[PDB]
Amino acid sequence: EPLPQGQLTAY
Amino acid sequence: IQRTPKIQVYSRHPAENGKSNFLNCYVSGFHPSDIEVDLLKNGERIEKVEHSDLSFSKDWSFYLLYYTEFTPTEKDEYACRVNHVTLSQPKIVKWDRDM
Amino acid sequence: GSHSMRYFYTAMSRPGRGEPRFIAVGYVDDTQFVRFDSDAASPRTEPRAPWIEQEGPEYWDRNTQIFKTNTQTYRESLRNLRGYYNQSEAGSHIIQRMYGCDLGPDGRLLRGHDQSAYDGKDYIALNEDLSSWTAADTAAQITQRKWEAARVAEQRRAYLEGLCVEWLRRYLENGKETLQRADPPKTHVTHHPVSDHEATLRCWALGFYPAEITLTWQRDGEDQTQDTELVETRPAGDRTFQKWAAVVVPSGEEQRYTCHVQHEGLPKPLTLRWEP
Repeated sequence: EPLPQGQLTAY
Repeated sequence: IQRTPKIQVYSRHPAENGKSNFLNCYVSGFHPSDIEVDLLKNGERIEKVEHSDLSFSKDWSFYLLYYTEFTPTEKDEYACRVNHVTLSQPKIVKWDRDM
Repeated sequence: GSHSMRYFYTAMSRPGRGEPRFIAVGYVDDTQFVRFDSDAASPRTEPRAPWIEQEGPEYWDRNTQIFKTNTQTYRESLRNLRGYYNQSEAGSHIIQRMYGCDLGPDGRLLRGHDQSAYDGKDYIALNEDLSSWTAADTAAQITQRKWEAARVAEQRRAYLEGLCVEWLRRYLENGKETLQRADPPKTHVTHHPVSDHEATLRCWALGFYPAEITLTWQRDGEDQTQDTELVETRPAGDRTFQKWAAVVVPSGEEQRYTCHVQHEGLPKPLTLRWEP
């Protein structure tokens, strides 16, 4: 199972 | 900035003439990821060759396995033809059943 | 024994040929189990190992949402990195990211990983403490500052110590007949005269899983590291791997050479010689 979207922090 | 592919051409199972098998061309250690890979039978491009999903090694270089069903024989010649941005011209590597 | 889960993301820009492609693949050890490709006719998370198929529609929908969101975020990230390096909008560039968790033979978390590269060069990595970053350069320092401001390390740590290990342990149980089965190499030595006074001895290891293996030649019990041609371990296409090690020897001296094989599937380490 992958890492949750969360807050999506762009680089 | 760029890394040239390593290329291995080989069979899934020990080659036995007249016995169906799989012909593999494994390309690895390359960067960037765009790459052209054909499997040849007697110099002619084999149609319908499949390949693995793009992944990469710990050093960030990419690898892919191209494969197709084949029945090796005494006379038939098999090869893998590879082009990449790092190559002036496509690189042909012949199948050698001892490699 | 020991086990790991890894996801590998590759985001590739291609100016003039549409928006950047995003591909994600997931592995347990040397076994791929999922893929996602933004270029697919209908992009969705797809199974790539039989033991994952039993996961329900919620699993597939959730994963697909995550990867679709990542597609967009990685496109932003590529724009951002292009700027950090003052690069032209004309060239193609690639961000790669690998992350996941390692378990020891007891199933305990050994360590977590979260590493990124830009155009195949290390960019930023989560340190082993799962709390601080190593940035490769002043561009990556911008990402570091951004991620430090947004508490990214804390989120990655929670996943790596939690969901990562929990799902890895689930997969290992669900796929135990393959994932927790080590297939030993089938091994043999071939002989190929090169000339009147030299021959190649090639030590073969076939049909093994996982990929980790040691193949060496010794001459009189001394390692022949410099004189051994050792090809990269290669997939057979049936989950197993293949490798060989070759040494060129003086004709008549073949019995002074021993091929040594270590692999998890073997009851005991192997010593082989050419058997005429």
